[PDB]
Amino acid sequence: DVLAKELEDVNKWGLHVFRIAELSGNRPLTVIMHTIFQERDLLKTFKIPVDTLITYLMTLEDHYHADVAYHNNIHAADVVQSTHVLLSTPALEAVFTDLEILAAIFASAIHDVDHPGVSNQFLINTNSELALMYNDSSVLENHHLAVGFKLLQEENCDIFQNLTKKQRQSLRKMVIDIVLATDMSKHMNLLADLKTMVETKKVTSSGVLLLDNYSDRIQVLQNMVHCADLSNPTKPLQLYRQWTDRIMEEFFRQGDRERERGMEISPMCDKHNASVEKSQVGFIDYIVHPLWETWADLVHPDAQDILDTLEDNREWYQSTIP
Amino acid sequence: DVLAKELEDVNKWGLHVFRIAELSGNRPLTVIMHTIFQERDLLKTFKIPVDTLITYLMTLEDHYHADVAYHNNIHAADVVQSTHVLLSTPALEAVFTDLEILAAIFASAIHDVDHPGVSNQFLINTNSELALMYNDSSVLENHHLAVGFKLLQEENCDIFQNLTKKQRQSLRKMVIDIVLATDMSKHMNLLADLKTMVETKKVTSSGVLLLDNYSDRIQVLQNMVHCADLSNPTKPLQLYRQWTDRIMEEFFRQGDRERERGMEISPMCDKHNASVEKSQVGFIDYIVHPLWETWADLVHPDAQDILDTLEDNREWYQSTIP
Ligand SMILES: O=C1Nc2cc(O)ccc2/C1=C/c1ccc(OC(F)F)c(OC2CCCC2)c1
Ligand SMILES: O=C1Nc2cc(O)ccc2/C1=C/c1ccc(OC(F)F)c(OC2CCCC2)c1
Ligand SMILES: [Mg+2]
Ligand SMILES: [Mg+2]
Ligand SMILES: [Zn+2]
Ligand SMILES: [Zn+2]
Repeated sequence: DVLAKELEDVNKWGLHVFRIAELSGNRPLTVIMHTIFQERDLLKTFKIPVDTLITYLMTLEDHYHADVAYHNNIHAADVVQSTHVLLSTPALEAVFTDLEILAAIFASAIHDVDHPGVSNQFLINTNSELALMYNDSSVLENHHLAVGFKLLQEENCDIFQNLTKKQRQSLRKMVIDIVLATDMSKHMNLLADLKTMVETKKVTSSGVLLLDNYSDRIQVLQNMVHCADLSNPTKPLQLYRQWTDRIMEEFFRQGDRERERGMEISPMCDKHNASVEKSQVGFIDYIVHPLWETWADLVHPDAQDILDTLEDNREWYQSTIP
Repeated sequence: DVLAKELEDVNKWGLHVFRIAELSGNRPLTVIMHTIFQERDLLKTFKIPVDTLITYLMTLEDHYHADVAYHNNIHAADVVQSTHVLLSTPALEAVFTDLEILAAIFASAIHDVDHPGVSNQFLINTNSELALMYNDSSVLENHHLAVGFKLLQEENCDIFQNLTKKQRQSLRKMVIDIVLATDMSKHMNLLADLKTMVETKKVTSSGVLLLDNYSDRIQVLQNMVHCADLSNPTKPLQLYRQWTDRIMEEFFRQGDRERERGMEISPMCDKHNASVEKSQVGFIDYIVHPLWETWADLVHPDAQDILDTLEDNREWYQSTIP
């Protein structure tokens, strides 16, 4: 009922994703992906039959873990909706084709699927089967991709059945390139390249940015989904604080497994010695703001409302520290 | 007796690995690895129980496919032994630690394990489970590593059981770095970096190659195993020709399945339009000789006889075309 009203803000930074999760019966990924596919007219641009989209989105949502506090289907729905908005920055218009747009969105949707709630380093240090499979390199991100594509092969789940063979092949490559770039261990390289693109930036006199080679473009799409993955501190405070509660619950539960198994407690995962508010402001100062300020430069200045909220939320969290 | 006589050649380029395969009851990898570990005193240095070593080597050898013409246990034994000889070159004396020596030989042993006899691109184009798992990136090479490390966990198979935690961490990363560098799609960049090193190379007062950081050391080990992997045309001709027979069988059988399935036949995989001799000449001219000429420069003059044989074999295959 009122699910319909909440969804009408699908194009706005600060969607009530947690409400939409409650109202949809814990299906925010499905309903937000559905809505967005209509808003951008993708069920026809790519001849996706509507029931095939739902069957896949439902199976995909099921492979996010409901007993994981942060890396679940609400985070996936939130990154989807956030990428959907960053794709409409005025300074990007005419930059991405429809296939590149479908790539960033599908990638956002699968980018954390089957997340166990622990870090790559935890999986490596524990000689997990995942790290054995993927040779310690972007272990989670490779797994997210493998599962996300694998589910397409379930019954009536191939939402790409009517893409041409080359379209499928191009989409698969772009999705892989995007999701692999969500690995935080690649944040610094990715930001350095985004800065280089800012210095050597080229633009119409009318604001809009000009990217010509695939290398530059996929680099923007990687940093874009990376943005949406690190967009919690840029949302309104009541949203951000719930995200902070959830990631800290996940960190603490990993630190508890590191304690029970008797290994070193990873940074910020020690519930007996954690400063949640000092961590958030350090997260902003060293990762989220350098990132979003570089991105705001790239799309100068359609990102101001977002860079503003980020600096507001950083001031508030700092004020919670005596 | 006869086998022990042939294994006395284990320090010599052009060891008759096919004889040793026959004389060992199709166990060239087990007996050559065992001989080399004894030769380099590796069982004592790393407290490897001999029964654990034999058990792992036989399990590892089992997981090479006896029905694959080239990428079988004979190729693995050949690359192990060729790497063993390259490690002994005078320009590298006392350069590498026993752990790095262990990493390079171990990497050589597992570097093609469970190879199905088709290329990465074929596994990508046939939507294989392997390409699905590894997101189209170094599909085979990631799989070889996952299998080689996983078999260490079988009953009495952990040959690294008495290494320190730090030794095992360091070895695992070096082995991963080395095997991933055997992906031929990385050959151009790996050779470009090897050229740069030769142009700027440093030698010690003892005349030996100076490598004072991990990036330089792992790059030499990467190219060394890469050279051993592409060493068939540098071997005595009667060995080279049998390798060419085996790789062409594998190519033709892949091209058969490509034709059977409606796909374009990969280059050199079409038996009805193959040019074996011209392909070997182009293989040497564009891949093998540029690589080995650069390696010979790096270790000059230690590799002059190997380079001479390569140029003789090139001339011979060339002379069979008119
Ligand atoms: O901690 C994280 N590790 C990650 C690794 C990845 O490959 C991708 C994202 C994150 C991530 C995200 C994250 C998302 C939200 C956070 O806080 C808040 F915005 F919800 C947050 O805070 C942690 C970092 C310092 C304090 C706890 C971290
Ligand atoms: O063809 C190949 N593709 C590869 C991909 C890899 O990641 C690693 C090795 C090879 C390889 C090796 C190879 C090894 C020996 C050959 O011939 C001979 F030396 F045995 C040979 O010839 C083929 C390439 C040109 C003609 C056939 C190819
Ligand atoms: Mg992730
Ligand atoms: Mg190989
Ligand atoms: Zn995420
Ligand atoms: Zn090989």
